[PDB]
Amino acid sequence: KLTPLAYKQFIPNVAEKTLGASGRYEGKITRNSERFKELTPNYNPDIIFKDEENTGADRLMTQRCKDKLNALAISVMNQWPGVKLRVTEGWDEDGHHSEESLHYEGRAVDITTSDRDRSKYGMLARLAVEAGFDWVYYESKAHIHCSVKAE
Amino acid sequence: FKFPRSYAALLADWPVVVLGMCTLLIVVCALVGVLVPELPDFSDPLLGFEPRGTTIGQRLVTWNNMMRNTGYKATLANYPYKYAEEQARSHRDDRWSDDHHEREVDWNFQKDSFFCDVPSDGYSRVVFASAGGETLWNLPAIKSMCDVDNSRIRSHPQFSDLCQRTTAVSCCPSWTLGNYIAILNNRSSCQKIVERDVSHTLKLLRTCAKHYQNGTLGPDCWDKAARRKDQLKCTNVPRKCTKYNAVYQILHYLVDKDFMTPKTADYAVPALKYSMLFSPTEKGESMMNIYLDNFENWNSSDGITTVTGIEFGIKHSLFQDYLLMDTVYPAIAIAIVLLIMCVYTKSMFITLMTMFAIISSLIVSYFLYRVVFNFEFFPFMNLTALIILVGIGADDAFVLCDVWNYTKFDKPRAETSEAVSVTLQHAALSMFVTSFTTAAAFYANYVSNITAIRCFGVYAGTAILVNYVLMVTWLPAVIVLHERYLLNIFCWAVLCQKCRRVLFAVSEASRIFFEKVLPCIVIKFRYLWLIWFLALTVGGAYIVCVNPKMKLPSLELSEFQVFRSSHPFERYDAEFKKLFMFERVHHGEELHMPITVIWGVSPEDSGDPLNPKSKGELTLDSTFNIASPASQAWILHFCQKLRNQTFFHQTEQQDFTSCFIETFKQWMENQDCDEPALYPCCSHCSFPYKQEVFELCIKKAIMELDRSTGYHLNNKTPGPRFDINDTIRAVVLEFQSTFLFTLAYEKMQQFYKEVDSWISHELSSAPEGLSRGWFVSNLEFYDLQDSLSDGTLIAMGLSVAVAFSVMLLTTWNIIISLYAIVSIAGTIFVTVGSLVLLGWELNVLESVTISVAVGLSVDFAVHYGVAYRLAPDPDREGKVIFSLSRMGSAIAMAALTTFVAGAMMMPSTVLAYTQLGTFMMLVMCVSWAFATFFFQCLCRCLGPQGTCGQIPF
Ligand SMILES: CCCCCCCCCCC(CCCCCCCCCC)(CO[C@@H]1O[C@H](CO)[C@@H](O[C@H]2O[C@H](CO)[C@@H](O)[C@H](O)[C@H]2O)[C@H](O)[C@H]1O)CO[C@@H]1O[C@H](CO)[C@@H](O[C@H]2O[C@H](CO)[C@@H](O)[C@H](O)[C@H]2O)[C@H](O)[C@H]1O
Ligand SMILES: CCCCCCCCCCC(CCCCCCCCCC)(CO[C@@H]1O[C@H](CO)[C@@H](O[C@H]2O[C@H](CO)[C@@H](O)[C@H](O)[C@H]2O)[C@H](O)[C@H]1O)CO[C@@H]1O[C@H](CO)[C@@H](O[C@H]2O[C@H](CO)[C@@H](O)[C@H](O)[C@H]2O)[C@H](O)[C@H]1O
Ligand SMILES: CC(C)CCC[C@@H](C)[C@H]1CC[C@H]2[C@@H]3CC=C4C[C@@H](OC(=O)CCC(=O)O)CC[C@]4(C)[C@H]3CC[C@]12C
Ligand SMILES: CC(C)CCC[C@@H](C)[C@H]1CC[C@H]2[C@@H]3CC=C4C[C@@H](OC(=O)CCC(=O)O)CC[C@]4(C)[C@H]3CC[C@]12C
Ligand SMILES: CC(C)CCC[C@@H](C)[C@H]1CC[C@H]2[C@@H]3CC=C4C[C@@H](OC(=O)CCC(=O)O)CC[C@]4(C)[C@H]3CC[C@]12C
Ligand SMILES: CC(C)CCC[C@@H](C)[C@H]1CC[C@H]2[C@@H]3CC=C4C[C@@H](OC(=O)CCC(=O)O)CC[C@]4(C)[C@H]3CC[C@]12C
Ligand SMILES: CC(C)CCC[C@@H](C)[C@H]1CC[C@H]2[C@@H]3CC=C4C[C@@H](OC(=O)CCC(=O)O)CC[C@]4(C)[C@H]3CC[C@]12C
Ligand SMILES: CC(C)CCC[C@@H](C)[C@H]1CC[C@H]2[C@@H]3CC=C4C[C@@H](OC(=O)CCC(=O)O)CC[C@]4(C)[C@H]3CC[C@]12C
Ligand SMILES: CC(C)CCC[C@@H](C)[C@H]1CC[C@H]2[C@@H]3CC=C4C[C@@H](OC(=O)CCC(=O)O)CC[C@]4(C)[C@H]3CC[C@]12C
Ligand SMILES: CC(C)CCC[C@@H](C)[C@H]1CC[C@H]2[C@@H]3CC=C4C[C@@H](OC(=O)CCC(=O)O)CC[C@]4(C)[C@H]3CC[C@]12C
Ligand SMILES: CC(C)CCC[C@@H](C)[C@H]1CC[C@H]2[C@@H]3CC=C4C[C@@H](OC(=O)CCC(=O)O)CC[C@]4(C)[C@H]3CC[C@]12C
Ligand SMILES: CC(C)CCC[C@@H](C)[C@H]1CC[C@H]2[C@@H]3CC=C4C[C@@H](OC(=O)CCC(=O)O)CC[C@]4(C)[C@H]3CC[C@]12C
Ligand SMILES: CC(C)CCC[C@@H](C)[C@H]1CC[C@H]2[C@@H]3CC=C4C[C@@H](OC(=O)CCC(=O)O)CC[C@]4(C)[C@H]3CC[C@]12C
Ligand SMILES: CC(C)CCC[C@@H](C)[C@H]1CC[C@H]2[C@@H]3CC=C4C[C@@H](OC(=O)CCC(=O)O)CC[C@]4(C)[C@H]3CC[C@]12C
Ligand SMILES: CCCCCC(=O)OC[C@@H](COP(=O)(O)OCCN)OC(=O)CCCCC
Ligand SMILES: *[C@@H]1O[C@H](CO)[C@@H](O)[C@H](O)[C@H]1NC(C)=O
Ligand SMILES: *[C@@H]1O[C@H](CO)[C@@H](O)[C@H](O)[C@H]1NC(C)=O
Ligand SMILES: *[C@@H]1O[C@H](CO)[C@@H](O)[C@H](O)[C@H]1NC(C)=O
Ligand SMILES: [Ca+2]
Ligand SMILES: [Ca+2]
Ligand code: NA
Ligand code: NA
Repeated sequence: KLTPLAYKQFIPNVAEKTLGASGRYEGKITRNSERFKELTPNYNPDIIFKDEENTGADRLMTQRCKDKLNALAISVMNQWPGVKLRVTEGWDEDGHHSEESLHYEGRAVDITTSDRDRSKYGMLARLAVEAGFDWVYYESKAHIHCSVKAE
Repeated sequence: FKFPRSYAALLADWPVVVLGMCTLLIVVCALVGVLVPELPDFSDPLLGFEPRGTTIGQRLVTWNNMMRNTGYKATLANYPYKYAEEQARSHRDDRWSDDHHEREVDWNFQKDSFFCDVPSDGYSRVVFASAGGETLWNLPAIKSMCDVDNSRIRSHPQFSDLCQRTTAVSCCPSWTLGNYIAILNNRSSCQKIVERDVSHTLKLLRTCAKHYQNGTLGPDCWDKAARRKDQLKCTNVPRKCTKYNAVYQILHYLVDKDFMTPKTADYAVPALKYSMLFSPTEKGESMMNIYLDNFENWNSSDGITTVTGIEFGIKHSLFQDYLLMDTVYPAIAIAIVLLIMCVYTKSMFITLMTMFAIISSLIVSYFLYRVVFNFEFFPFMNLTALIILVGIGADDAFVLCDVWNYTKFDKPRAETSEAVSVTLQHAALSMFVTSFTTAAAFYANYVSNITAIRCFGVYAGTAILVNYVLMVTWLPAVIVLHERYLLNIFCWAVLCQKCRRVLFAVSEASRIFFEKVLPCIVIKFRYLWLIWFLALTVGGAYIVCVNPKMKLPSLELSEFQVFRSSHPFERYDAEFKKLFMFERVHHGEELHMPITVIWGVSPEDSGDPLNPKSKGELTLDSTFNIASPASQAWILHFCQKLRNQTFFHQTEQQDFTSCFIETFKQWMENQDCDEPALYPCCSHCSFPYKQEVFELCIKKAIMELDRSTGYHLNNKTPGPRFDINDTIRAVVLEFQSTFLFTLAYEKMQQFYKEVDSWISHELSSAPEGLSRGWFVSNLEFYDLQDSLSDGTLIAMGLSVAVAFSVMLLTTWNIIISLYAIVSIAGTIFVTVGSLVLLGWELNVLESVTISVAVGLSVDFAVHYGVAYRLAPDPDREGKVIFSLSRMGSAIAMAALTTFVAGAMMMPSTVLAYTQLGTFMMLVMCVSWAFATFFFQCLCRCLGPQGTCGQIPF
């Protein structure tokens, strides 16, 4: 009964930094910053990480992002038996996204299915908004982008 | 070489050298003072309102240093993150390394029959009252609240960027009674509701409020009811009451607590006295433009309703602006003190040069304070020293000018060196004592534990002493230059017809008062004065020592007032925050005191106690050990003994955080081993585990919690604390007490003494790895209250000791000194008893003014007391007439200038300015009357004669 998203749709149909979406960007977090203490590494066995960095940076996220991503992991495995949630970006130290991004403060995640079956991605973005992410965007054919409010 | 023979000859022969050297030193202090230090910051007014170096304060500083340093790759962590990283890498190597095979429209409630969220304390809000005193529950008042929000907030150019949204086309609706009426009867908006909708909504409120009062209604069941098409059954309450959570939200947020009393208003429509509106904009510095543009200069009413309270989160953000704007009132006080002094001195030169010295004393003290004494912090209440110095700085110039005029009259043939020498012999000590008594009363506040009180004492004490040095260097040189040159260098047509005649009339009218009228009234009615000022002394002593008393602060620190009580921001925190259910809950009506016990960290402050930004660094205890079998045994026994005490709240719901060693023992006893992967952690291990088995299995158990359960450990959670190498460096235990949170001093003292004494006694039994543990709780406000009481008693006792000891050295007579302290005691009881009747409490600035009352009160009694013993008359009546005539005018002028400077602070917005102005008026009235009538009546009746009571050298 749930409806998949369209190719460029975002569900709070307003810009990500709006108060009714993921709210204001606070500032870039780096390993020497005191706000780095507030990132948490996710170790949930229901999730696959593709950290191309090999630094583990994709596991690093804020507590609200960790809460929502674990609810999504349960939701994906419940929707399709034998399919896991996959992450290709968590917090990003590469700078590979934008001049301003919620990946730079650990409040955003770029995601796929375990199986990389692009036909499920519109339904994965639907499962994201049911799992309770504060903004969700079908950003590209390669991934869904999800983000959260600051704690 | 022709250097002058003496200091009196230096001032007489080379006064321009003295003014040159003073001016050079003053501009050097001014330049270095603005160039070298970082300037004062007033963006937080409550900065430094903290005890430092107290037992509770050092444990609260330590607990905050632990919370700042707990997290991923920090000094301390809740999780063994190196073990978690290695465990994840072990799974990657086992599987992932093969298994990852490769690489605007207004809101319409008929279309959108919902609010974007529930109301909360995070949103900007205003409180409305009726303009005509009516109930707010009427259609014109409901529409007035919507009209004010639309006109004052939503209209603002920045609101479109600040507002919450679901969609780019429109902002979310405001939470307001008219919008709840517009969902309950399905109108487009508040602007289209009708009297039947208001009446139907009131009938629903009257019907359903009994379930809100009985706790059966709640915020929950509409969520499931919105999902279901047919009916709701998540509650035993009537379905009409839950229709959008509307009745719960109206009662819990939008109406005052007395709108739907359990004694129900069945007889007539209830008196809704206050209502709240919430705007869909978050509180904070983003609200500054909306306030300053649309609310600041507004008169807060449309004639149907009035905005009585505002909570935009900007109270402290406006404080620095108003603090600096109100410096115009001290500037007007400077102008009036110049006017008084110019008429008194008959010289604009002596007057302007005196005021230059007063302002220079504050500049030179700022240089000494930041550059020589190296204070890194300047409290906002240091700006109040300007008002003090303007009022009291003048009070030596009047004395030195009188003594100069007496010296010129007594010895007309004298050399300028003789006139200076004789003037300084007669003036310089009396001027010092009145100054030093008041500096010492400010410096006595340096014994306070509270950083801002210590800082204000040093700054204000230093300005008073720097001003005295200028009154005996700069001012004598100015007086000599006036005599030498400007007694030649004197609308013009009327100056003799008006100005000079009026000055002569004022002179001789005043002089006849202080020579003839005032001595007559003091002496003729002396029995009336003795009875009256004794009866006032007993009345003031009863008001401060018996019933009522001065109370300790009653609001919690974050609610501290910083503006006049009429300001909407203050009316919010002190009047409306207690009247709405969502705010009452937030102050903690049901809250138990936590008993937190820490091991492995040292309870100490290694920061600078005079800098509020320097809280030092976290000190781990190297002698700590939890993993020893003796430590494991004793810490289990400690939890079980603490739970047998009358101070412990034994709830039925177990909390598996509270004593982590018990939860870990229970987890170990679950390990039903049938594989080697569990081997050390098996349930057959007896409880005092071998140290390596403890240190391993506690990591396995903590990560099993994190993987198994949707529950998270944060910097406040009880448990072990791991370092960067996953070794346990601290342990936190926490229990709930039977004691509740309260702002009452003796109840919070009872909790602290009962719990800290039991924990300290029990810790003396501990094995060596656990003997240095310490207890902490929500005690910051109790440590502030404790420090305010202690610091006031010590600073005031030190001030009274200085006041009596200088009295004896000023007048070498025990009887005069004793009548002076009896007059000063009466002055203080009447001054402080009046502040109690005005409703003052012993908060930060009020505490300081109590010791400063002592140092000020000395002034007029020492002046009349040295004039009594200077008197040539053999009889005590002649000695009193001499005292009153010779000092009456200068004392009256010193008092008047200080009263005038206080009166000018009354129009101020800032609370510290108005309170200090109230104090300056009141202490001058009481001090002047107790010196001029009561002390002089004691001298007239039984003042010493000949050598009686004289103290030998
Ligand atoms: C070392 C001393 C450190 C002292 C501590 C720190 C001082 C911080 C000062 C801050 C401060 C007050 C100045 C007070 C002067 C008295 C100081 C006494 C000190 C004695 C030791 C600087 O005020 C500034 O003063 C400048 C002149 O001095 C003035 O310059 C201008 O004129 C130049 C000449 O013609 C010219 O050349 C230049 O081009 C001009 O721009 C600035 O425009 C002005 O903003 C800020 O407040 C300003 O003034 C008012 C305040 O209540 C306040 O009034 C508002 O409300 C009233 C009531 O509701 C209402 O009636 C008023 O209508 C309304 O406007 C203003 O809104 C506010 O902005
Ligand atoms: C730094 C520690 C922090 C701990 C934080 C715990 C967070 C909560 C999860 C604790 C937990 C799972 C974790 C298990 C791993 C723990 C490893 C810890 C290792 C380090 C210490 C413990 O589950 C464990 O289960 C064991 C097996 O059943 C049991 O052992 C026994 O077995 C053997 C004889 O049969 C023998 O061997 C052993 O002796 C026995 O006792 C333990 O006693 C028990 O603690 C599940 O407990 C449940 O938690 C619920 C709320 O999540 C809580 O819900 C209620 O309260 C809520 C408000 O609180 C409220 O909202 C809910 O409405 C309300 O319903 C339940 O009431 C509670 O039951
Ligand atoms: C204003 C601040 C920043 C700098 C102050 C430094 C100088 C400008 C001062 C220090 C000592 C002063 C001098 C002290 C003594 C004298 C002798 C005095 O000689 C007289 O016989 C009086 C002559 C007269 O004016 O009638 C003339 C002024 C003069 C040079 C003074 C002028 C001003 C001086 C150089
Ligand atoms: C609303 C506010 C801004 C009005 C402020 C007005 C004051 C500046 C006026 C009102 C009455 C005046 C006073 C009237 C009489 C005298 C006595 C006068 O005494 C002498 O000249 C010395 C007499 C002696 O030799 O003993 C000194 C100034 C003083 C206090 C005047 C100073 C200026 C005062 C306080
Ligand atoms: C209130 C304080 C901060 C003002 C200080 C201002 C300064 C720049 C000094 C430098 C030279 C001083 C002036 C030197 C000479 C005179 C002439 C003097 O003329 C008279 O008619 C004196 C009458 C008398 O007092 O007996 C009046 C004061 C005045 C302007 C002085 C006032 C204070 C001045 C302007
Ligand atoms: C003249 C006597 C009474 C005081 C002698 C010491 C002064 C040189 C100090 C004390 C307070 C200081 C002021 C405190 C605050 C400000 C506000 C500041 O403007 C602000 O808006 C920024 C304040 C901030 O940093 O947040 C400009 C400098 C000023 C007037 C400071 C300039 C230097 C002052 C006057
Ligand atoms: C911050 C520091 C630099 C302040 C220094 C202050 C002193 C330079 C002043 C303060 C009061 C002055 C005294 C005030 C009164 C008198 C009495 C006066 O007459 C007598 O002593 C008469 C008998 C005699 O000459 O021996 C001589 C100057 C003297 C000692 C003054 C000398 C200089 C003193 C000590
Ligand atoms: C009212 C108290 C609590 C305030 C403290 C100050 C009082 C001690 C002052 C204020 C007004 C004064 C009164 C104002 C006027 C007069 C007229 C005066 O009339 C005379 O016949 C004597 C005048 C003279 O000697 O020429 C007698 C004193 C009296 C009652 C004064 C007594 C002293 C009073 C009560
Ligand atoms: C507020 C506390 C610190 C006061 C504690 C001491 C007082 C109770 C003592 C100190 C001085 C005493 C006074 C000293 C002088 C006099 C004048 C005396 O006058 C007469 O005897 C008038 C007739 C005459 O001239 O003989 C009457 C008692 C009285 C008020 C005394 C009453 C008791 C006093 C107030
Ligand atoms: C000695 C003469 C010259 C002057 C009078 C000095 C003291 C008797 C008075 C003046 C102000 C008083 C203080 C004003 C306020 C308080 C707060 C008060 O706080 C409490 O805890 C009261 C009880 C409670 O709140 O539960 C304790 C006493 C104390 C320090 C008072 C103690 C007695 C003081 C120092
Ligand atoms: C002559 C000297 C010793 C006294 C100075 C003149 C008097 C006229 C002053 C001194 C103290 C003042 C009083 C100090 C405190 C108050 C309490 C104030 O508030 C209350 O009565 C209501 C609040 C409360 O009682 O809790 C009303 C003014 C009043 C009586 C003041 C009226 C004017 C008084 C009597
Ligand atoms: C509580 C503190 C702030 C009191 C401060 C001192 C005042 C009580 C002094 C300051 C100036 C004094 C005034 C200065 C001049 C006069 C004129 C004087 O006139 C006469 O006696 C006329 C004589 C004649 O010429 O015939 C009457 C008292 C009065 C108002 C004085 C009354 C007492 C005043 C107001
Ligand atoms: C202020 C309190 C808390 C401590 C002090 C208590 C006593 C030591 C005081 C209270 C009243 C005082 C007395 C008040 C009045 C007088 C009259 C006075 O009589 C004389 O004969 C003066 C000289 C003369 O005229 O010949 C001598 C001092 C004496 C006994 C005083 C001495 C000190 C006394 C007993
Ligand atoms: C009780 C102790 C702890 C007090 C110590 C401090 C002061 C209060 C002492 C130190 C010296 C004492 C004085 C030493 C000598 C005398 C002279 C003595 O005789 C006279 O005044 C009469 C002389 C005459 O015959 O005219 C009366 C007590 C008095 C003033 C003493 C009063 C109390 C004083 C000031
Ligand atoms: C009757 C004097 C009583 C003074 C009591 C008092 O508060 O003293 C505080 C000190 C400052 O002490 P600090 O520890 O901050 O000094 C650090 C100096 N490097 O500052 C002073 O002692 C200033 C004295 C000189 C003033 C001109
Ligand atoms: C009010 O709500 C009802 C459904 O309860 C709907 O039929 C009606 O059209 C709404 N009113 C208006 C004016 O649209
Ligand atoms: C505020 O100003 C308005 C418009 O002049 C007026 O209707 C209202 O009565 C005023 N209220 C107050 C309290 O000044
Ligand atoms: C403990 O951690 C620190 C880094 O915080 C590291 O320098 C040290 O080498 C570690 N201890 C051991 C025994 O390696
Ligand atoms: Ca990555
Ligand atoms: Ca990356
Ligand atoms: Na004064
Ligand atoms: Na004094």
